[PDB]
Amino acid sequence: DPNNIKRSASYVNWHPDGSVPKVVVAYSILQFQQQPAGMPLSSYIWDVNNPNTPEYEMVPTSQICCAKFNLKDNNLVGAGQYNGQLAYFDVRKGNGPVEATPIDISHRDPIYDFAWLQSKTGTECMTVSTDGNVLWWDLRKMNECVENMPLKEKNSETTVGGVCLEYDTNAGPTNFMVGTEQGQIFSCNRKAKNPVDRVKYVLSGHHGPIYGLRRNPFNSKYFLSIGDWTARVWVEDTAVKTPILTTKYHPTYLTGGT
Amino acid sequence: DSFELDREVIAHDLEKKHTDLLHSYARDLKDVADLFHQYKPYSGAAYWVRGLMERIKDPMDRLLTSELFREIQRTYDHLWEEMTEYRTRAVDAWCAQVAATSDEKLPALVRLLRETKYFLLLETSSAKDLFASADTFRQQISALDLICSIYNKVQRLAVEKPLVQQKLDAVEQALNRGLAEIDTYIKECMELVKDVDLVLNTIKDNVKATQGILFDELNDAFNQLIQQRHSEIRDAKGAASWRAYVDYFSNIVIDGFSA
Amino acid sequence: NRVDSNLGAISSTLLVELEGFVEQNRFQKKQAELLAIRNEEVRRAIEDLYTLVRNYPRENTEDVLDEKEVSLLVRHYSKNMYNAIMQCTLNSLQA
Repeated sequence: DPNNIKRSASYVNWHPDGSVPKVVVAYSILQFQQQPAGMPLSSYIWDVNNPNTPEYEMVPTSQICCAKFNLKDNNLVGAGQYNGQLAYFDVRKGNGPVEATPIDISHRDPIYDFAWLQSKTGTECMTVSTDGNVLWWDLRKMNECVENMPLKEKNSETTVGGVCLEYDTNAGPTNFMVGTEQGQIFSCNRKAKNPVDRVKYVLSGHHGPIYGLRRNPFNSKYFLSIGDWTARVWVEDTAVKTPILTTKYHPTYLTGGT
Repeated sequence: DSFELDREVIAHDLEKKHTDLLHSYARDLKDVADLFHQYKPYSGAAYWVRGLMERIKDPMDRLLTSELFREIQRTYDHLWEEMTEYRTRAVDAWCAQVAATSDEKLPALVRLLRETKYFLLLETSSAKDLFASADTFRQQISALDLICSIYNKVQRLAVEKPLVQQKLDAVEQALNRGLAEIDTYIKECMELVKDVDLVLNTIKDNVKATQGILFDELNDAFNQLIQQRHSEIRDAKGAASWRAYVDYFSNIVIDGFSA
Repeated sequence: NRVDSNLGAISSTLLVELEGFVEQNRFQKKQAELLAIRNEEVRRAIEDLYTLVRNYPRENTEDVLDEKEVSLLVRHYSKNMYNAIMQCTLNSLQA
């Protein structure tokens, strides 16, 4: 629409049921010294049956990014922001925060996430920032940090970023990777059978600020690394800390796919 | 090196294809050179530099494990070399910029704390400045108390005309105003806490306004008298304003009870 | 697609469906918005097409301006193909 002006779309997520062609979209501007003196942002939901003026508009209190949805339902939607302030919205009101996840002590940093855990018969979440402190929040009842562990690298430079984390396509007991932006993919499990230090993998070898991460589906577990302007394919073993099907060194610095 | 089998039988097949590596490194060397000098936070620039630089460091290692190699040595020389010149002058210029913005501080804050974190991350991969960073982060606690204070200024009144006409909050406001132009900040935070208590007094005024907002005629008269008695008890020009609020209550009761 | 998946489905609709006929009135509310909705995008789409043809370097065009009157002819063909839509829909309806 002609309000979708001066506002980069810095995500698009897709609605999860089958024959609902809706898209939830997510519009922002970073490098915030040119934070736009105009529009405070409000994302949207478009439909493909008609290119309708956005069915519902979600108005946040700050710059919406990364706005994932709620899993397999026609009700609810999450979001991210720039403070750290998560958000949460239902479909029968075109308004602001249904349950704004508040400020508490730790997470006061830009969030590129709103990632769901498979907490059955309920809802859940986690975040990631340019401080490190990946900080799980609550389920259904929302206001508390569940397993609020500021994570820490083994040799104590805990400002370890992330983007675009991926879970398990085999039933999902909390094994995941975090797309850490300094050129080193990290990984975790959260069930510390060991002490609380459980960040095994630094897969150093990708280049510069990483922008891609995805497991592969449809048969196996081989994950991807499309982040910098080389588009690899990586593998998860303790002996293969290096690609498998490296593909082309490109022009035009890469930024994202799956 | 899934084979290497050096002979005098392979060799005269692979001079031309070690040459082909030399020309392919030159061709994507010009893709790097095109992308570099065409698209030539703040620290995205140093990441631009050292991304491409350790990127290009790996190929020189790969080749050098001699006729084309001289011209590849030419391009490699200055291109690798001046790009280090840019990273050097970049840290010079933004040492100047952090220094000057720090001086003005005694927006800019979010930029400079993000920048100090980011080349700090780089330089482990001034001291007074980082002390002050820790100070204004532990005072970011009370800078998130300033936002509570400014909210409180926002929602803080025709009902509140009585109390404000009788309140002496301007003395604490004048203490903040003399503060508006070390431990002074900390004691002013406790002054804010006392002022937040006065904000709780303002919202107690709001709550009493809202509860004054809302045969069987004896029951209705008893309910109205109970609401008025609750307002009057919860109260303690002031007598005149109390009478005015009671008259507005009576008018509202006549408006609602005539339906 | 954007200029002829609409205008070959706008001319594919069927307004009146199968006293109680007031439901038809209600029914003919709904699809009304349909055609209106579709029309807006085509009034968008042809419009956007012009911007695409205008904004492009082509160093041998910065001394030859684009003309006008045939762009008004492109616009006019868009209008008349809307009209062909609606007359097809109405005649099929009355049939």
